[PDB]
Amino acid sequence: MFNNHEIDTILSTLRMEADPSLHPLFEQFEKFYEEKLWFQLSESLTKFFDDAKSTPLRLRLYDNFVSKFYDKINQLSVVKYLLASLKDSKDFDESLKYLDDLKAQFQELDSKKQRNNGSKDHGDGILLIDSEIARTYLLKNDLVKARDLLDDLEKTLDKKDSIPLRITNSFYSTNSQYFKFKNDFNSFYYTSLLYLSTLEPSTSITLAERQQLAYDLSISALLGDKIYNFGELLHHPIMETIVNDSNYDWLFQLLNALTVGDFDKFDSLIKVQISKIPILAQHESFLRQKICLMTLIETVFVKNIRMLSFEDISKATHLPKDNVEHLVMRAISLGLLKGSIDQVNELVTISWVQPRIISGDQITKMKDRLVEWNDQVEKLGKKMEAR
Amino acid sequence: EGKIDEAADILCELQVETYGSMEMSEKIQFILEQMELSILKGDYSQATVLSRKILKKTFKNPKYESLKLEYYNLLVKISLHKREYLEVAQYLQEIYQTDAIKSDEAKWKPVLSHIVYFLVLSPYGNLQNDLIHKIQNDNNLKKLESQESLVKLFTTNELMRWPIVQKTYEPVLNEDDLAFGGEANKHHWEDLQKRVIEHNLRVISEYYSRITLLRLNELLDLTESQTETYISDLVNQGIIYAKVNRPAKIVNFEKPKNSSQLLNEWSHNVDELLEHIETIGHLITKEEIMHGL
Repeated sequence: MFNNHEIDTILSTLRMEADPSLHPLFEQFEKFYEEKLWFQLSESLTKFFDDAKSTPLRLRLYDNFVSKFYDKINQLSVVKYLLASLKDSKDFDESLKYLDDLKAQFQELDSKKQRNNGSKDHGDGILLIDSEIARTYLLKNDLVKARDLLDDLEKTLDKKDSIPLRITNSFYSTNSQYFKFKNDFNSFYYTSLLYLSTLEPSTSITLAERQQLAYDLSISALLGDKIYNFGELLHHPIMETIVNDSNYDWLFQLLNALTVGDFDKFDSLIKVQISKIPILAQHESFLRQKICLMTLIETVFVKNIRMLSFEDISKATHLPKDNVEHLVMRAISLGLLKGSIDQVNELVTISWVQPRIISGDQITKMKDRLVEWNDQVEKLGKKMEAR
Repeated sequence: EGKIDEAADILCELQVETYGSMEMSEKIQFILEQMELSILKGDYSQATVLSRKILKKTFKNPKYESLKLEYYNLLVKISLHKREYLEVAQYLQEIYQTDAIKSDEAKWKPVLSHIVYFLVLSPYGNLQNDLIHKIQNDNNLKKLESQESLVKLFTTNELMRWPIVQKTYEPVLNEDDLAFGGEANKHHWEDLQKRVIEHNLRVISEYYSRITLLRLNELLDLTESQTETYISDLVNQGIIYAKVNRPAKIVNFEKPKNSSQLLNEWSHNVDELLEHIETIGHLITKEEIMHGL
């Protein structure tokens, strides 16, 4: 189809007259790489919709068009696209070769004009090298090499104003990858949440990126937790128009599985092997206590008091008498509790202090509690008033 | 020949006369020979005096990494007759710095590992934290990662942990002769055992307000007679206190027991209600405006 030659050439002409800038072997060459329903460029503003969507062997030609692009448009666009396009295009060997080309200079010093970070804006000359050396180096090589790359990535985050945000993006994606690379689905769940949180409200997104993040969140959320296993994912976008692909049924399957507490349901939650991890082997006890704790916390007394029967914690969790003894024993260690449960008197007498789930039955519960708090105050006031 | 006394007598006169002159290397050397002979006799106290003197000497000298190592080899041996983990731990700490600048990670990693593991036998966990916190001790190194995981494991301990530890590791549980003089395999078991037993009581006090003794004897996996004793020694030392109600077979860990606590707890409770009323006040006012809008 003509649309890559058509859009690139007309816009290329529009934003500068002609002077070594039209490029007929560029116009044909890009034409050759992508004339399908995906295009390899769409010039200037168009570079925010079409830029490399297949392996971009046009690369050496584009280096001479980076050497035109500034006066065809702006600041941001140059630093925004051409580092990410190789990375999404799965051009790992090529990404490194372009990082040798660019290294740290593209118009610094008495060219002036404030510098941001790449993959959104025109960056820090140094910050491109630093961020992407970590992104590439992690994928390639070991965890000990990774801890070392993260410490440098940490130095560069610290060393700046927070203003362009692009650098912070670099930090979360980089850091999330180490927790993927090991086993650390709980640490990864926190990092992926942060990555999505500073990704979505400013756009700049790519279908490849949102595919990793939603699927990666779904595996990490089964694989580890600390707060509660699905209430937070109903105030926590798992598929609210981030992307719906890769069988997000699993999130809803998890809540049904958490309640029943069937083993059959755990295999039929995702698929056999990926349900187990090996993550879930430690996980099921932690996950297990989470469902029990929340369900009781709302229900037992409208006020919220730190009195629980040991028996009704067993009955609700659906576990034998020794087992619950061990599980609770771990659970006090984890905190969000304290005040001192008496393991004789059979009094689970630990203090009320934890967060309460969702805006739903939080609100029902709040009304009941409000009428009571108010009524109590009003009596004291009345009596005083009168005398 | 076996004339230990005779060789020492001639070595003792020599070193004293030489002192303060004739090379720093040469003098430190005589002191190592001397301690080696001293330890066999029973002359640990003579060995401690020699130790004070050499320690000043190694400090004076610039470029003394060999000298410091040699002192370390002597030092641990004397501590083996006595039994202080603090002596060995501290002088090794000063050897850490010297090992980063001068030497490879090959010299440094067995020493680091031995030091922390020495502290693991050592019965009070309050030293252990200090050594683990370390900036290049919390990042990487395989042995580093093995020790830190043990450091988390103690926090959580319910003392079904100890055979788990005993089986799982065998190097990093029997490893010696690499920055220390060694110690029996059987001695590592003795020490580890005492250390865990104490730490189970130590957590148990915080986490649970009461436990019965029958449950507690099962948790330590232990005979009542011994449990009563392990507990008795601890409470008496005053790292912690607990109290036993013998005819119930209940161990109180106690709870708040004084008015001074209760007055301050109350004035806290007020302080939290107050703060809620102001946060709620501005918060609600905000909610209102954007209903408007």
